[PDB]
Amino acid sequence: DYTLTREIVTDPLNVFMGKLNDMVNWGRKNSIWPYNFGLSCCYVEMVTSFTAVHDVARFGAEVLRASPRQADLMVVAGTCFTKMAPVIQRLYDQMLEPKWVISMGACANSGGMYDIYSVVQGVDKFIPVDVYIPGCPPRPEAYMQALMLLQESIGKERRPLSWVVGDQGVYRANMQSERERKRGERIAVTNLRTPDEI
Amino acid sequence: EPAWQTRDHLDDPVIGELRNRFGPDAFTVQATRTGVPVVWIKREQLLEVGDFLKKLPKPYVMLFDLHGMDERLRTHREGLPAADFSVFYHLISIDRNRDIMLKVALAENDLHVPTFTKLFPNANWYERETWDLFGITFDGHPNLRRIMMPQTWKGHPLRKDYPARATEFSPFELTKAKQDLEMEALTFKPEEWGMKRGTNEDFMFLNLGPNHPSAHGAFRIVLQLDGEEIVDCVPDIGYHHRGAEKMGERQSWHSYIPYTDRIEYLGGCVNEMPYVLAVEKLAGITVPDRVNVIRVMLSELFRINSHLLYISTFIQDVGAMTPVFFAFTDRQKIYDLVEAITGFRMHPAWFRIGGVAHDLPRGWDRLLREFLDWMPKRLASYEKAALQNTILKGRSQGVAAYGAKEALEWGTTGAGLRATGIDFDVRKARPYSGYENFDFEIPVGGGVSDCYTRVMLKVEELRQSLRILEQCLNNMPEGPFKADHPLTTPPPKERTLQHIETLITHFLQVSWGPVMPANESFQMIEATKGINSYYLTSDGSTMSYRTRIRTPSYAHLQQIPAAIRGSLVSDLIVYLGSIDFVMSDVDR
Amino acid sequence: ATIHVDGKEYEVNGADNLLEACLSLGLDIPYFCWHPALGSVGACRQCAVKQYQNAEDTRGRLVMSCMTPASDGTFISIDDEEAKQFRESVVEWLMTNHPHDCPVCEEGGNCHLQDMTVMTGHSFRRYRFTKRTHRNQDLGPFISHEMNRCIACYRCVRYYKDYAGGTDLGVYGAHDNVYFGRPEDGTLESEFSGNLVEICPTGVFTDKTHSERYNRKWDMQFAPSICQQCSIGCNISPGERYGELRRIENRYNGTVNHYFLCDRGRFGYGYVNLKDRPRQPVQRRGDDFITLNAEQAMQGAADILRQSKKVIGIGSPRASVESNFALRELVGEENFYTGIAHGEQERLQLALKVLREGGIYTPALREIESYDAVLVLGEDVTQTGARVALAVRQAVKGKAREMAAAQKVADWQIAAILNIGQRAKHPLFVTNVDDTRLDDIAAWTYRAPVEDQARLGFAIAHALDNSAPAVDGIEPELQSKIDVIVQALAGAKKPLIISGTNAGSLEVIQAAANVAKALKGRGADVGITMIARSVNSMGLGIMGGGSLEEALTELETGRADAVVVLENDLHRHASATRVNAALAKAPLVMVVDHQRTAIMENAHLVLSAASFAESDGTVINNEGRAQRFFQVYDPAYYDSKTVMLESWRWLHSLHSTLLSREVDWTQLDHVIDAVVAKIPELAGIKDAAPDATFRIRGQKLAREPHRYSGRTAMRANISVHEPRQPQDIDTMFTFSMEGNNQPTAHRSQVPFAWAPGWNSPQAWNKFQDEVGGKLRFGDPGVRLFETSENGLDYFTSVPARFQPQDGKWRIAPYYHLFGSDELSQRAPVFQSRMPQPYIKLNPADAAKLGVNAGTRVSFSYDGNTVTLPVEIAEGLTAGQVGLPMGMSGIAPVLAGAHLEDLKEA
Ligand code: SF4
Ligand code: SF4
Ligand code: SF4
Ligand code: SF4
Ligand code: FES
Ligand SMILES: [Ca+2]
Repeated sequence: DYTLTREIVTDPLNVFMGKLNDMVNWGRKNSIWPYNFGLSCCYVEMVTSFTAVHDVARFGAEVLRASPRQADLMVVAGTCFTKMAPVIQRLYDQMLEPKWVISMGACANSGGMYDIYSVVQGVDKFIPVDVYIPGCPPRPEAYMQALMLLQESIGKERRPLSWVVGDQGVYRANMQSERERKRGERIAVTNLRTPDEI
Repeated sequence: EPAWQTRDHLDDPVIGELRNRFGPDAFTVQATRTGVPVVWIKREQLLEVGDFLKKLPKPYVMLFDLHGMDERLRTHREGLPAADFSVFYHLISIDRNRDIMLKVALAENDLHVPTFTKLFPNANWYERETWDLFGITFDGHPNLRRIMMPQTWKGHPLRKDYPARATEFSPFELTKAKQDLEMEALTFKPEEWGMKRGTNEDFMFLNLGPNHPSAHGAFRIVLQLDGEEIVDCVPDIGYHHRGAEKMGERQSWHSYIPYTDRIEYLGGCVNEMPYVLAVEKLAGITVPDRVNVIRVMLSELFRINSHLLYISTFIQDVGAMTPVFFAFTDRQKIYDLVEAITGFRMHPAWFRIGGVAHDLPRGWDRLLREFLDWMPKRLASYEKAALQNTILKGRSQGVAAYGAKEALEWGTTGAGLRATGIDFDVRKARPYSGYENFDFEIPVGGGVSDCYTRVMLKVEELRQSLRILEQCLNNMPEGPFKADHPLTTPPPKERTLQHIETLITHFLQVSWGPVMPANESFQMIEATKGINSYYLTSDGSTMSYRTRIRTPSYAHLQQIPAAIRGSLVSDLIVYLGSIDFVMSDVDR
Repeated sequence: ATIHVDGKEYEVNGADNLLEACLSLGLDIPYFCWHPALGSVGACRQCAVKQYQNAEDTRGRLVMSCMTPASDGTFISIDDEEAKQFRESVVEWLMTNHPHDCPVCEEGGNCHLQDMTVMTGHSFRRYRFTKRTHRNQDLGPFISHEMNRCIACYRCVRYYKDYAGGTDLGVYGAHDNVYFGRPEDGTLESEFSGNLVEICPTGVFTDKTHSERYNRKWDMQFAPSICQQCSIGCNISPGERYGELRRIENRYNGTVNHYFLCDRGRFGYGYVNLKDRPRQPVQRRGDDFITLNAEQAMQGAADILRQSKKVIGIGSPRASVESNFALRELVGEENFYTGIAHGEQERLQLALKVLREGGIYTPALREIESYDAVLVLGEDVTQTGARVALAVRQAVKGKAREMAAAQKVADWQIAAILNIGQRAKHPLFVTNVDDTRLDDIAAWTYRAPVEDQARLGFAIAHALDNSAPAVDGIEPELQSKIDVIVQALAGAKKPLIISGTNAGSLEVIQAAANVAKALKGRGADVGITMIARSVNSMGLGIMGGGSLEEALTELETGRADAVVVLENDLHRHASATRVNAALAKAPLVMVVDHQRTAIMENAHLVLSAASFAESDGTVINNEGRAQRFFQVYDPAYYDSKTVMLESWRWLHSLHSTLLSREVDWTQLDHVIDAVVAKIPELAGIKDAAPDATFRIRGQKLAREPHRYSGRTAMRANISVHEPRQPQDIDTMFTFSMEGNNQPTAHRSQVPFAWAPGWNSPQAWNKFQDEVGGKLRFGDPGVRLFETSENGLDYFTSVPARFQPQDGKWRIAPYYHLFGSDELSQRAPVFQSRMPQPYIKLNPADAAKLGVNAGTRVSFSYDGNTVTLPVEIAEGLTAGQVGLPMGMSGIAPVLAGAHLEDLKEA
C-alpha cells in the first residue's frame, strides 16, 4: 500500500530497475544529513545526540550542513513560534528533493504545553512531517530511534531515478503504526521496578 | 517572625527619606510579602522620586525590573490607590543591600507614563515590553515599538481581556508574512529601528539571523557597518516568545511548575526554585531543612550542567570543537543523577509547593560520589586544553569590556557584574533556601568584564558549586521531604492513599487548585546565567493573578549594543558566545 | 446594627444571625447544618466564633454564629486561635468515620464537606480506629443513596419534612448510628426530592441520572437557561460534557426559584440526549429520506414555498418568542396560527387578560411565600406548577412565623418558630376534581367538577361583595363551607388566588378573577397567580394568532397548500386522525423541530431545529416575566456533520431566501429588535439580558470553569488537530473558559457558581448581595407588564351545576408531574417514574358498570376505541371519568370533553 504525491495506490514494482530502486533507497537512507536548525530545548537534546556519548555519527547523520541546500532532512526541534514560522517555511522551501521532516518534541508535534497566542500548534500546519517524536524533550536515543524509523520509511518508498525517464510522482509507503506493532509486547508488561531505588 | 510575614517596611530608612523629601501625603506604603518596601508614587512625581533615589548617599543604582499589571479584575485591592493599570519599577541599591518597588497607578483612558530611560537605560527594552504587552505609552521614549510580538499585531496580549489560547491557523497569514520576510531586506528603513543617517552612504546593514548555528536560540541583530566596524546595532528579539506570564494566569499554582522549567531550559530546578519559594511565601510555608538541602543540591547540579555547556559552547565558538564531546559526557553523568532523582533529564518538574515530588531514591549518594570524583580531572583537562590556550586568550581577552558603572546602569547581573569587581550574589547578600549553612566563596573580577574574565569566573563558580555539592553529600538531615502545612501541594502520597482528609486535600489541590490568599510575593535568586526573579500577585484564587518573571538575559541582550559599539563582527560573535544567554530566557 | 469582626467594624442587619451577616460581608465561616432557606438549628457545631462581652476583653467565649443574633455593638472573632482549633476539631470529628470515597463519589469537586475540610486546614489524620458503616437504600430512579458519607447535619430531614412537606424521609437510630432515609426501600414520593442533591453537603444523596453519565463540575460547560417543562420558568444551569446534556443544576434567582427546582425540571432533561433526534435537514422524495445541508434545504424550501399560493404557519408554546415571531414573519401575521386548540387559546387569553388588565398585582414565585391566605381554584398546582405549591407551603407556614415573631423570637430560630406555631397555619382552600398533594396542609379541599368549583368561586365572590353575581342552588353544608372560606379570606391581610388553564374550564378562571376583584374592592392586598401549561404559553398568548382548528380548516379546504409546523407535535391540541388527514391533504408539510414527532412521517421537509440546550431565546413565564435562555454547547463541535440551528435562525433564513433568494442566517439581537419593534406588547424582552456586545471589563462571560480539562484530547479520537473554538455571535457568553465568572462582576446572568474555596452550591452565597436574598446586581428577567390602573368587570357567566347525563362521561383531567409535560415523557429515566395509564372511576359508577379495580374498559373518543385499566377514585364525583392528561394517546385537550360508550372490553 502506497500514497502518491505529484491518492492511495499499490506497489508498481523486469528486475533491474527494482534493484536500482533498492540501491537508491539504500544510499539515501544510509546517508542522511540533518539541517542544523536551532529552535528550542529539543535542539539541545539533538546536539546532545550529536556528541560522543550517543554517537549519531554511526548512522551517517553527523555532517550537519549549515545550508539547507546540502541537507536532506529537516529536524524541527523546538516550538513553532508565529514569528519563526515564516523562517521555518522558507528554510523548508530552500531544501531540495528528496526532503524529509522529523518533528522532535511535543511543541513541534502539536504545540505541546504551549497552547498560547504566539505559538503555532504544530509544524504540520504548514509543512508535511514524516516522523513524529513525542517527548518534552525526547531523549537523544529517541531521536536516533526516529532516525531509524525514517530509515525504514525511506527504504521501501519509490522515487524516480531520473527526471527524463519514468513516472515523476513520489510514492510513500503506508507503514504499520508503531502503536499497533508494539501493542503486542507493551500490554504484556506486568511488573516494573519500584521508584524508591536508583 | 517568619520570613513570609506581611510587612509594610515602614522602618526602612528609604521611607523616612522619602517622607522628609516629598512629604507624608506624597505616596502610599503597601504591605506585601515581597520583602521589599512597595511605595505607590503619583505619576507626576515619578521622575523626581527616581532622581532622589539616584542621588542618595547610598543610592539605588540599578533598575532591576520595570513592567505593568492589569488591575481591572483584581477584587482585593484594600489599601491601594484606584488603578485600572499599574506600572512597577523595582530598583536595587547594592550599597544598602536593599530594594524598593515604586508603583504608578494609571486610569484606563490615560495610559501614559513619563519614560524612565533618562535615569536608567534598561528602561528602553523594559518600557518597550510594557507597551507591547499592556498598551501603556511612555512619553519621551526614543522608539516605542513592539519587542515581543511582530509590528503587525493587533491588541496587547498581557491584558486581561485578551484570549490566552492559540487562534486558528491560516496559511494566508503565513504566506503574506513570507512576503514581508522577503521584502524586509529591500524595504529596510533604519528610522523604524531607531537608527539614524542610514545609507554619507558609507554604512551597510547586516542581518545575522533568524537562525544561528548555536544552542543559545534564534534571533536577529541588524548592524550598521563601516567596512568591518560596527557603529550602531539593535537586536531583534521576540522570536522565542511563549507567553509564559499569560500561561501563569491560566494555570493553577501547582500546574504552572513545568512552565517555570522552560524559562531557562539549561536551568531546570534553578528556574523552579524562585517560583516555588514565592508560592510558599504566599502560602505561609516554612519548608524543613532536608527540603532546603535537596533543593540546593539539585540547583547546584543544574548550575554545573549549565556552566559546562556554556564553557563548551564558548570554546566551540572560538574554534576548538573537541572538548564539547567530553563535557557532554560529563553532562550525561549529571543527567544520570538527575534521572535517578527526579525521573527526567532537562525539565524535572520536581519541586513542589512545600517540598519535592518524591523522597530521594535509595542510592543517590553513590551516584553523587562518583560524579564528584569524576568532575575535577575533567575540569582541569578542559582548562589546559582550551582556556589556557593563547589563541583563545587572544580571541577573548579585551573583547567587549565594560566597568562597574556600565554593569550597574544596564542591570547586568551574574558573571559580568562580579567581573566588574562588584561582589553581589543573592546566595550571600539575600540568602535563600538555607544557603547560609554552606561554606562557599563568591568569585569576583578585577574591575573590567572581558569575555575571558567572565569565562574564568564561571569556571570558579563551577568549582564553588562542586564544593556546595560536597557539603550537600556529606551533611544531609534525615526527615520530611514535604512541609507540615495544609497548603503543601500535593500532600504526601501514602497519607493520600490511606487517609480521607489527606485524600480530600489532594483532590481539591490537584483539581481546582490550592487557594493562595490575596497577597503579593517576590523571590529573587541567583540563576545559572545571572539573577532570576518571580513576582507573583494573587487575588485569592487558585491561579496567579499576575506572574512576572525577571530574567538576566534580557538585560545582557540590551547591554549588547552599548558594549560592542566600535568593534568588529568577530568580536560580536565572541561576545555572544561569552554572555551565557538563552533566547527562551530573553523572550519567555 | 454595629458589629466588630477581628477588630474591623461592620454595619449589618440586626434581625440576622451572625453567620449569614458575616457571610454577606464576604467573611468566611465554615458551616454545615445551616441553610439560608431553612434557618438555624445549631446541629453541626461548625460555625463557632469567639464572642467578647465588650471592646476590652481577652478571654471571650466560643459562641455559635448561626445561633447568635448580630445585635448592635457585637464583638466577635473568626480567626481566633481557639475558634480555629475548635472548627478544625469539628471537621476532624466529622472525618473520623468518613469513607475513603472521594474518587468514586459523585460529590467530588462539588462537595461542601471537602471545601470545609480544606478551608479549616485539616489534612492530618491521627485517628487510628475503625469507621462506622451503613447499608444503603434504593430511593427511586432519581436519587442515589450512600449513607456512609453522612455527617449528620440534619439538612435533608429539615428540608424534606419541615420545608417541602414530605412524609417519607426521616432520621432514625441513635448516638452515632443516626440513619437518614426512608423507613423502607422505595421511591421518594415528594415532587421536590431532587433538591436533596444540593441540600446535602456530602454525597449521600446524588443525582442518579447525572451519575449514569458522570463528569465532574470543572469538566462541565454551563449556561444560564430557563427550565422548559412548565410555565413557572425556574432558572437553571444546564451542564454539558462530550456533546450531551449531562446535568441540570439549580441556578439562583432571588425573585423566582431561589434554591429549589422540582423533579420534572431537574430530571426531565433526558429528551435532549435522545438518539432519534434530527441532526441534519431531511427532504422526503418519494420513499427516500435524503439529507441536505443548511443552504440546499433553505433553497429548496424557499423555491417550493415560492411556488405555493398560501403558506400558513403553526407555532407552539414550546418554542421561544423569537421562533414564533420568525414563523409569523415568514408566513405573515394573518396566516400565523397558534398551535393550541380554540378552547385552550380562549382560556389562555382570558388568563392573560386577567393578569395584565385585571388591576390585581400578580406576584413572583418568591413573593408567594408572604401571603396570609391561599385559595386555589381548579388548578392541580403540585402536578402542573409544583414550585408554586412549594411556595404555597411556605406561605401556609407564615402563620407560625407570625406567631413566633409576636413573642420576640428571631426569624432564623426555626425550631422555636415551629415549636410556638405547633399546628396553626394560614388558611389554604384547594378545589379540584379529586384530592391534591396540598391536602395535608389545606384548611379545606373541595372535590367537585369544574362547573361546581366555578360555582363555589362565584359564590365566594358574591359573599365577599354583593355586587358580584350570585349562585342559586347551594346546599346548606356547602354554604357553611363557603362562609368559612369567606371569613378566612376577608380577615387575611394578603390573600392570594391561584388558578390556571389546566382545569379545562373558562368559568374557573372567571370565578377566580371575580374573587380577586371582590377582595380588591374591600381594600385587601390581594394577589392573583395564573398557571399556564408550557414554557412559553404566555408568550404565544401575548403574540396571539389563530387557533389550530382554523389552521386545520384552511388545510382541509385547500386554501393553504403549504404548512410550516414549528416545534409542535399537533396531537396534544387536536385529534390525531384530523391532523393526519389535513397534513396528508397538504402538498407541502415542513416541520421545524428538535424531537422526532409523529407528524414527520408525512412531512415533505424536516428542519433539525435546536432544543433549549443548543439554542438561545426568550420565554415568558406564568407571571409575565421575560427571561432569556442561552446556548449551552455547540452541537457541531463534536459531530461536524450535524447541522442543527436555532428555530428563529432557520425561519429568518427561510424568509430571506424566499424574499431576496439569498441566505442570511441572523444575529439574535436582530430578531430581538424585530420583536420589540413590531410587537409593542413584547417590547420588554429587550431588557431580559444584555446584547452580544456586553462585556465585563472588556472580556466575555465564561461558560465553563477555568480548570476545564481535556482540551487537546476530548476530540482527538476524531482528529488529532484541535478545531476552532466555537464562536458565539448571538450572546455575550463564550464557548470557553476565557471569560469572566467573578462573583463581583456587574452582571445578572450567572452560568454557574464558583468561588475559590467554595466549590459546592454554597458559592451562591458569594454570588449574592446578602445571603438568602437577591443577586448582587439584581435578578435576571423583566416583567412584561405592570399592574393595571383599573380592573375588569364581574363575570356574570355563572355556570349551572354538573348534571351526570346517561351514556356520557365527563373527562376529569388528572395531571402528573411525571407524564403530563410533552418533552419530559421522552426522557427514558421518566418511564420508571411515570404511573401506569389508568382510568379513574367513581365507586358508584364502577359498580353500575360492573367493573372492579384493575379491569380493562374500552372507550371511543373521536371514533378511536382505546382500553385502559380501572382505578377506583373515592373523591371523584359520579358521572365523571378521570383521565391522565398528557400521557400516550390521551391529549391534554380532552379535559372537559364527553366520553361515549365507556364499556368493559
Ligand atoms: S517540546 Fe518541551 S523540550 Fe521540546 S522545545 Fe517544547 S518545551 Fe522545549
Ligand atoms: S461526600 Fe465529599 S468528602 Fe465524602 S467521599 Fe464524597 S466528595 Fe469525598
Ligand atoms: S444525609 Fe446529607 S443532608 Fe442529611 S444529615 Fe447527612 S450530610 Fe446532612
Ligand atoms: S416548577 Fe416548572 S419551571 Fe420550575 S423546575 Fe418544575 S417544571 Fe421546571
Ligand atoms: S452552622 Fe451553626 S452549628 Fe451548624
Ligand atoms: Ca447560538
